[PDB]
Amino acid sequence: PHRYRPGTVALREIRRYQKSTELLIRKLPFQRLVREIAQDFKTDLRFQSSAVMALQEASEAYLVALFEDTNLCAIHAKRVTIMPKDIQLARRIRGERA
Amino acid sequence: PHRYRPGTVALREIRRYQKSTELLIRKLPFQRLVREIAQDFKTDLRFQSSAVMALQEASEAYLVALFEDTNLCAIHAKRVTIMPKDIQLARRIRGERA
Amino acid sequence: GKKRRKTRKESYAIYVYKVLKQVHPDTGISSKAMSIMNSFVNDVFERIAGEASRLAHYNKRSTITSREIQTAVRLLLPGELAKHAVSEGTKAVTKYTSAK
Amino acid sequence: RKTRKESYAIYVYKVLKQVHPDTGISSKAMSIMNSFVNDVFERIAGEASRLAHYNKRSTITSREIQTAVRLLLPGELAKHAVSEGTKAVTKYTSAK
Amino acid sequence: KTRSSRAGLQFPVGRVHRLLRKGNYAERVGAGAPVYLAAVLEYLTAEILELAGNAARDNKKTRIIPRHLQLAVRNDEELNKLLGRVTIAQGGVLPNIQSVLLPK
Amino acid sequence: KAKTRSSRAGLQFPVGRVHRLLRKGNYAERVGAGAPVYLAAVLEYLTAEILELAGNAARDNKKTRIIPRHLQLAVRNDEELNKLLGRVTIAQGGVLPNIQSVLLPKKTE
Amino acid sequence: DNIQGITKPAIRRLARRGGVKRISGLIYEETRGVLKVFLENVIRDAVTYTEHAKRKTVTAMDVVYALKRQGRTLYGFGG
Amino acid sequence: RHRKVLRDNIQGITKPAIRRLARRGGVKRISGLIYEETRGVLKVFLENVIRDAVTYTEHAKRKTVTAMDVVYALKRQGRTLYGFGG
DNA sequence: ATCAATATCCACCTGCAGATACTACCAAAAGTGTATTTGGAAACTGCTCCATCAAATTAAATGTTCTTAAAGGTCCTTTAAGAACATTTAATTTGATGGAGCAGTTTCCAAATACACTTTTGGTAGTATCTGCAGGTGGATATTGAT
DNA sequence: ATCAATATCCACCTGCAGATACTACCAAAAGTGTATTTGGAAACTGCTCCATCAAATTAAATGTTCTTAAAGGACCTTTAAGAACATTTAATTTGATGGAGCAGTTTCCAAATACACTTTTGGTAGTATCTGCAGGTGGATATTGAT
Ligand SMILES: [Mn+2]
Ligand SMILES: [Mn+2]
Ligand SMILES: [Mn+2]
Ligand SMILES: [Mn+2]
Ligand SMILES: [Mn+2]
Ligand SMILES: [Mn+2]
Ligand SMILES: [Mn+2]
Ligand SMILES: [Mn+2]
Ligand SMILES: [Mn+2]
Ligand SMILES: [Mn+2]
Ligand SMILES: [Mn+2]
Ligand SMILES: [Mn+2]
Ligand SMILES: [Mn+2]
Ligand SMILES: [Mn+2]
Ligand SMILES: [Mn+2]
Repeated sequence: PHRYRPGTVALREIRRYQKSTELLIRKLPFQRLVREIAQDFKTDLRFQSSAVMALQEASEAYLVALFEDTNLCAIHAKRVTIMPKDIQLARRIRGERA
Repeated sequence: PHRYRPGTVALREIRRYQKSTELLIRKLPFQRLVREIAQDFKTDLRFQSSAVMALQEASEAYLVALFEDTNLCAIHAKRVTIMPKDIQLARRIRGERA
Repeated sequence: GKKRRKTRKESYAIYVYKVLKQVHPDTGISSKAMSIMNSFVNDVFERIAGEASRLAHYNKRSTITSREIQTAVRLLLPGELAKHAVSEGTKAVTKYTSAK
Repeated sequence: RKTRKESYAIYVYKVLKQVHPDTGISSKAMSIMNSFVNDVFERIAGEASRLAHYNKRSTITSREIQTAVRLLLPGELAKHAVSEGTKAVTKYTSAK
Repeated sequence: KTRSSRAGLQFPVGRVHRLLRKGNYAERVGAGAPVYLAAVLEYLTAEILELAGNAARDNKKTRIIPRHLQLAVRNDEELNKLLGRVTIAQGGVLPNIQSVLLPK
Repeated sequence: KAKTRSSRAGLQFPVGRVHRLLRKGNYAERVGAGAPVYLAAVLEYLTAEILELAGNAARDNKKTRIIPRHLQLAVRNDEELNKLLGRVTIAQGGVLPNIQSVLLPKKTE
Repeated sequence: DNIQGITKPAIRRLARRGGVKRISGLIYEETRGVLKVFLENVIRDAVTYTEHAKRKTVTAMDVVYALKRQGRTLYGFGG
Repeated sequence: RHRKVLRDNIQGITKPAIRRLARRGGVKRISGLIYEETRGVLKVFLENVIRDAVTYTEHAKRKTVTAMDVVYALKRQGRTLYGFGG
């Protein structure tokens, strides 16, 4: 019977994902969200596959980048757990809000 | 003798200084600083009176904007005292540094 | 009159004023407040006309029409302002086109 | 059935061949370079556009480009680019 | 009769047309554009003067000052966003102290 | 013809084209005959620097073909390039590997 | 549904890539919030461009330009 | 004619002045360590804007820096400032 | 330190996507060459405002004494989040298949631009009299900190 | 829940700095109206690619169960930063003077556009041939956490 330390797979997954570049959200769900949202601005819109892909590529940049800044926030509070208040603080200071 | 508790004059100075709009750095010192720096780009420059004023305005506007963010980082760490790390985190998230 | 003629510096100052009297007929405006207000018109002029600039270009259009401005406005202004501005913009172009 | 979609694909390549003649580029990555080239072109021509406007000039000359390049590129990168810019203009007017 | 009047606007349709041509935003500039643009700018002028107007009066003053313009903008979500990255010279800030700083 | 405006300056990039792009882009009424030359060169230089930096990136990773991820590395390592494109997001370029040192093996090391 | 389609593990993958080690339970709903806001803002602009060019298809240039004026420029679709 | 050696005027930005700013900024308590840090940032800021301002002055072949020189600087700096022209 | 449990790095191998090679077509682009308009660099200089200086006045900086409640650290308990495996739920992948609509192409005309003479007006300027509010005052009221 | 020292409040007044208001002049602008040109709307149509099947095939999410260490709370000591005042430094204000240099103007050609005519190619289609590396296992060494 084997058990790893709480946090060691985490570090494996960090190094793993930072090494790689594949989009980490599953293509389909994301594709549904785009349509659902786009529906509110104009109904019965068709999407170029490239155009949904552009949108995912960027959504993904955004959140990763934001998690970097969210991270530096939790660390600042002498913590190692990202928490909403960290996200809200990072966004306040970025200008999205205020 | 009557003594005020720490951080009451402070708060009184906050209200005082938010209520007003004068500039809080002295005309002349600030003006020298401009001229000193402007020297590294050009020897013997001249400065329109209003061209300096334009700079002090943005400066003070900026330094107040930063202190607000700084203050929210101090508060984030359950501090009420801003510290250099707060100014740096805030500028890091702003994307002014790293 | 004149010192070898110093050239004309224009600003929206008189219009900013007329409009001030349309909402607040007993209210002033300092030179410093007017100047600010003047930068606000240029800032927004530019911002819009630059958005309209790019918009024509994206569509291979050599002409900025009321429709380029209209879309520019909806890209630039936030919710309600976009709502009312469009409403006023359409009001004015309409009144002007059938005015002859 | 023909409408030209002119890109910087080949000029990127010619230059790739100079800096690295043993090396190729994926289309994914070539596209990035086409985006980069246009982006920067815009920034600089835009910034140059403003300059002439600020100075009530109707002509964008080599000089406007130059200042813009200084305004836009970081110190050391602006440093090299100015040199390469002045080379090209000099060599071009030195020509027959 | 002027085009401004012809469109029923205080702002200068004539000038706005000219500036559009002087800026080189496009090779051609339709007749509709300067009209809409003057309109929108007039409305925006009106919105902000209205608000500061009232801010002047709240503070018992009849002459609007840059401060009144700040108070107008920063207290209004939409205006504050549009002027999100703009600085109103001599404007000060909204009086605002964080809760956790007040004495208890 | 005789000589391409591109070669006259020792530039691979299309001087002739860039000149034309400047006219129809509505940047100013007039465009000077030396303007695009300067510009072409500058674009070449910048194209040269990244290709070069990413051409190297393909070395350290065994490959003869530059993919997106190389460019990302090329840029986010160069302090001066990272800045120039600090507002650009490169498609399929991932991140630079980095872990905050208070997150590492046995306490704050 | 839908916004829930963005799976708790997928959010974890992004926190990892972004260098986060330990994650609060509440982060997932908060992230779901954040992204929708990000998508609403970009898609609104995307669709405006789509509408203005009288198309019924949101092309990639539309998305590209939306991202450019959002200050979040994107290379490698924009041609 | 003089044109004096201006050196380290950065100390002319006093601890009391930096306080009043933090105060309008809504900061109750300031580490003594801030004042130096703040003199850092202001110096970086001013450098950035004046660098750009002066580039414009040079470009117009002027020896005087105009307020429009600072106004455009700040525009392209990302910090638009109203009420000084433009 | 001993040691078994996974994880990683190393070599080596290989099918096919996705680059690349070779022909050929061409409209549109890049040049050249030749008459023709014009932007701004040169020059000159009116005259605007910027550097500077002194002296008086007035405001803010500083350096120092006292203190206390903030930070920061240790040591405690509470429970939230990682690791893991056993299910179920979902997403991808394929293949075939309608047919939305984006993009080409040719009309043609409402509306753009042209260059022309015509009328208005916003700004400059000078000269002159108002007026809204800082800024100083006093006396009355609220706040704070010690009880 | 009282006391006093101190700040904050408004009412009232005075001076001046800026705001407003005559007037009178004018160049560049904004108008009315011609004559020529031309963008891009519209209407069409050809085919690229967006949507959507059901149906095998792969890959991921959700739930659960034991577990550990992180988060946060209570207590305690260190000290660093606020409050306050005596002392001293510096900015600001007024006022007047010398000169750089910005910006207004007349001038006039290297250099721009403008225009036809000549040549070139960079993009596209079609056809095919090639290859760099993903993703596949193989089995030493490497890391991590049970002793
Ligand atoms: Mn360095
Ligand atoms: Mn504590
Ligand atoms: Mn301590
Ligand atoms: Mn807990
Ligand atoms: Mn159809
Ligand atoms: Mn008049
Ligand atoms: Mn008062
Ligand atoms: Mn008193
Ligand atoms: Mn009273
Ligand atoms: Mn046509
Ligand atoms: Mn803790
Ligand atoms: Mn002189
Ligand atoms: Mn060829
Ligand atoms: Mn592999
Ligand atoms: Mn294997």
